[PDB]
Amino acid sequence: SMRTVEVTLHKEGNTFGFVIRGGAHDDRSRPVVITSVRPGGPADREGTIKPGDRLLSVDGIRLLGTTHAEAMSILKQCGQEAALLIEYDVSETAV
Repeated sequence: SMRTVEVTLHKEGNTFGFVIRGGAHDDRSRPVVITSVRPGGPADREGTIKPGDRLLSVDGIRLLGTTHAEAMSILKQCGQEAALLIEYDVSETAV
């Protein structure tokens, strides 16, 4: 079911290795969604994020109401180790 997952990534060359679309606008505004993951990059190597995942927050900064440019700047300016909260249909089982 739709659940939020925390992914910690370590930037390289000040990049996470993924592409985002979306963001807020005076006219109501679309969620921030990951559109591509770069092979060999930090996101690829951590392995969780996939195209179509929603990006909810970056270090506890919620990307509700942030413009595309603000979301990009948030991603650019956060520490090398960053906690990203994403949302997708998660399969989870106690074993």
